[PDB]
Amino acid sequence: IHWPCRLTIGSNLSIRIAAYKSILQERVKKTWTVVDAKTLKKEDIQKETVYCLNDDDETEVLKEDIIQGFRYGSDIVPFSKVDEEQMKYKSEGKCFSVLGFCKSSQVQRRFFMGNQVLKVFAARDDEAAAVALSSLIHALDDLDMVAIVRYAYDKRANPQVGVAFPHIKHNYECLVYVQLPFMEDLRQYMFSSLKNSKKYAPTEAQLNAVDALIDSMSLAKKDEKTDTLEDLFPTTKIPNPRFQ
Amino acid sequence: CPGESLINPGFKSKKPAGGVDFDE
Amino acid sequence: SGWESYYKTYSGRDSLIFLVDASKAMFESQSEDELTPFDMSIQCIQSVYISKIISSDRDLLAVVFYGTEKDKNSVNFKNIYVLQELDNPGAKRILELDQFKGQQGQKRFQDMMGHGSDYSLSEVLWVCANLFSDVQFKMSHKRIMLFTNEDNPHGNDSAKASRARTKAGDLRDTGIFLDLMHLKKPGGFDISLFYRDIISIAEDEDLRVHFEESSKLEDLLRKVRAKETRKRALSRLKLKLNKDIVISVGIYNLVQKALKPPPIKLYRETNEPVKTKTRTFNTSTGGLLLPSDTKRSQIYGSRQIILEKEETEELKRFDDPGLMLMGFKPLVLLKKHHYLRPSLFVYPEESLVIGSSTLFSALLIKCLEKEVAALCRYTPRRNIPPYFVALVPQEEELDDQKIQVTPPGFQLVFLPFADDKRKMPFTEKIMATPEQVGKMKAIVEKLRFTYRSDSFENPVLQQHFRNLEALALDLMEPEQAVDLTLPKVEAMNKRLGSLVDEFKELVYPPDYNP
Amino acid sequence: SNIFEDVEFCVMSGTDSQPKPDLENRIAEFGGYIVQNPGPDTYCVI
Repeated sequence: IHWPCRLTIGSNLSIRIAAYKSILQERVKKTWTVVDAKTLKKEDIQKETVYCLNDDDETEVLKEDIIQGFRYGSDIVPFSKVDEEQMKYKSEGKCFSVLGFCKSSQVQRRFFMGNQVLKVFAARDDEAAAVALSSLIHALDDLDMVAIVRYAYDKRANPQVGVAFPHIKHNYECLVYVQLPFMEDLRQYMFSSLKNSKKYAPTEAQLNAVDALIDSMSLAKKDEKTDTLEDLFPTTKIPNPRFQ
Repeated sequence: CPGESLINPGFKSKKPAGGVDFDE
Repeated sequence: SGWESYYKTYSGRDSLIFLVDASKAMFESQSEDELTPFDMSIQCIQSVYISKIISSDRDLLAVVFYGTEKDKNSVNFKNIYVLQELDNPGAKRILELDQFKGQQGQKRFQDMMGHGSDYSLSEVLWVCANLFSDVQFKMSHKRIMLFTNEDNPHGNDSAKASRARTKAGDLRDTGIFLDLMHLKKPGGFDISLFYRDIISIAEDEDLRVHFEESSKLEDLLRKVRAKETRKRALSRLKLKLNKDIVISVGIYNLVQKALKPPPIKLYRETNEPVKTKTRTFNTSTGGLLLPSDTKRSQIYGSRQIILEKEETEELKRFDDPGLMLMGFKPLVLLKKHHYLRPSLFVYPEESLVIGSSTLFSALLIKCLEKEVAALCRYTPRRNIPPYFVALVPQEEELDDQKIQVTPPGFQLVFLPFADDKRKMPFTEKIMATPEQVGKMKAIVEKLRFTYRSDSFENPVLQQHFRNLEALALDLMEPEQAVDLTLPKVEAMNKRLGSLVDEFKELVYPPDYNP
Repeated sequence: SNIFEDVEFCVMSGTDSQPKPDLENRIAEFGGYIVQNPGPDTYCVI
């Protein structure tokens, strides 16, 4: 199913676009139901949740006397659901806006976040959107720059910042969008360098052996010296064995 | 060590997110 | 040869103690339209408290005042008042400190503690050492930040200065790091006069006379709202180049989604945490039912397939957890758009297996030289289907400041399976004319900007933290964080004077209503 | 007292003269039912 929206560079230029989930993790569509061993009926088995206080008598508390709360460093701060909704960060749903354009080398794939990749084409019918998106894609490809866009599936969905980059092929072209991290997501970990570690310095013979192993275990080959690599082990075309 | 946050030692101090800053 | 040749020859939690002068010199302010030095100290303390509450609530903080008529401490040293002992930060401590924030707060300070009383530094350092020793948790760091605006408090006695010097040396030897946040002083503040022998580390340019308040105050006042997690290995797996060749490696996540803190349930009346308990019992028997007596069932068109829990777990068993290496793939074949999951980081361990670091380093060096990535099957834990991943070598990088920015190791990227990809509808390829491409290139160039990995902030998380802080501290209203993610279309329109209209005329026919 | 009982009161921010804890203690002294947060059975919130 296509997700329709508008790519908005500013308050005057808007291009109607449709996005599809190009890549998505595949999970089992059918769940597992719990049944009793003696009798194979799910009706008999049922789940009940009981809430009690931290007291000797273990007084039971009704579902209507529970309030949502958060921890604030050894201090408990009540925060009602209605209060959360009232003070929740509101946003304009179904928005696809361009914040700017940055050099492709600046954005590294190691920072890609999220669990999906989107492919954006022009609207289904109109040709003006098609030509506009084609011009934008060609400009980005020629200048080797990628757009930093704001993505929001709907008003409920939390807004995110992602990178949209051109993708041009012999038969179709589009914009590939992948989410980018926030400053909170980044982790600052320090790892000791291995190049200058004297005790971890392999000798020439070790390097030669590793090189020989790498050469002997190549998964790519030369297609009759025609400047076209051939993949011997294309893992991308192997169905998930778990389903089978 | 230079560039170390004074709040949490051992972690790298980071300047506030400047958002989008168009160039000249 | 006789008796000649046969004989030869990250952990714990950070802590911090605030030391604030109580002399009258700290209370007077230079002219109006300015904040008195003690007020600056209190503001910095409150900002540090909030930053610690958000970033790392497991740290310990303490507040001690000296030079007061009253005294309070575990040793009864005069003119020493430990307002707050080393304990986890909380909203109550911030509210208590807020009492002295205002001018009436200053009067409350004067009435409840006094001022102008003589003091000796050695006593202050003694109480600080006692406070450090009192706590039992492991102490990764021990820091004492002294807030004062006096160069040489013992300007008339040398014995007191010698005692302070020896005690500072003793504390430095014990592993306590001392910093000084010098505040405003009419004449001028110099660190070389008296504190040269107290500060644990002296900067390259610090002996000069300082007129403006300490620069570290600006950093302290800069509140940071982002949870901080210490370095930790997600798993310690066993890379297997062969059934016999094996090396232990550690897996980390350099990028991880930052979710808001989980909520809990509180009893409305007493406002205390409640316990959550779940159980299952037979609808007829009405007795406790264990998972063993249950079974897993699935229905497929009037047919029920039933398996035990152990059988369901066995369904997914393929191989033992770890990384089973395979041949090497050129980096070109790793398509950028073939992104499935956030990448991980693989580093040597050298603990579980001795000699793995050298092999990993050799592999990294030769992979970088040959520009190839190690394709391998990956099983994070037992009873998990395997997934094909690629280890691309990472070259260590450092900036002009010689601070690490890209740790060395392998970047593990998950390669999607055939079923992970999705088919797409046919779309006719339409080519834009060169003039349109040129106009759009002009627009793109006009809207160029440098992108940094930490150039944006999660608006939802920031708003949630601000709301929680406002409620905890009973702020009148919660500060509205500026949403940096917004396109700030005003500047965009200003830059695009007439480019948008020209492009629309070129590419959008006259009859079109987006 | 016997007139101020079986009533659900709620205090969240007292006056400067009587901070919240002491004010709640005074309310309890009269026999009122104090609730830390409002609910579906509450006469009013102070």
